[PDB]
Amino acid sequence: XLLVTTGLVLA
Amino acid sequence: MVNPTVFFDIAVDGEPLGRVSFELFADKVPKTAENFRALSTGEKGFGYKGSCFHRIIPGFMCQGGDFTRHNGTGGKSIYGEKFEDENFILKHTGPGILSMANAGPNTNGSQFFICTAKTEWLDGKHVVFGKVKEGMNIVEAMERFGSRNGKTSKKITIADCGQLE
Repeated sequence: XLLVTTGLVLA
Repeated sequence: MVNPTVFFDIAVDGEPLGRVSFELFADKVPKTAENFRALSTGEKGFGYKGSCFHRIIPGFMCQGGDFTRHNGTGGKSIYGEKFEDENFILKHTGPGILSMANAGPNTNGSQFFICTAKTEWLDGKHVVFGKVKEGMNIVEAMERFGSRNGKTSKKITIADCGQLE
């Protein structure tokens, strides 16, 4: 999807 | 008081592109704003200068700030490894919003993202703390090197950065 994470980027 | 203004001189594969200046909302999120300001001047002995924007997705955002791992898995705040979500007063209302990347509640480090579109689904989950003041055209130029999955076609780096105000 459209997330802004640091380490485990998700869909 | 006056909100601090910081700049990033962006380079594409070593070619200077231009300067982006940001206004940091110290009056609303002082701790978060201070962290970004200190990281831009490098006064703590580490910071953004020389780092890259490792993930750019056109119509969404440009993410950078991992000065340790350079791949999205690192970075640290000036307060230690990570700090709490200060508040969620400001929202992701449109292009130019500066917001903190994280890995869940209370995990702010050094990574941030610049929105190129309203991203309301991030409201309440990411701390908004500043906005593009000048050079939004440079952010648009940067977007062209991004892709759907985030991989950039050219190396986009922060060639220089510092405080203006």
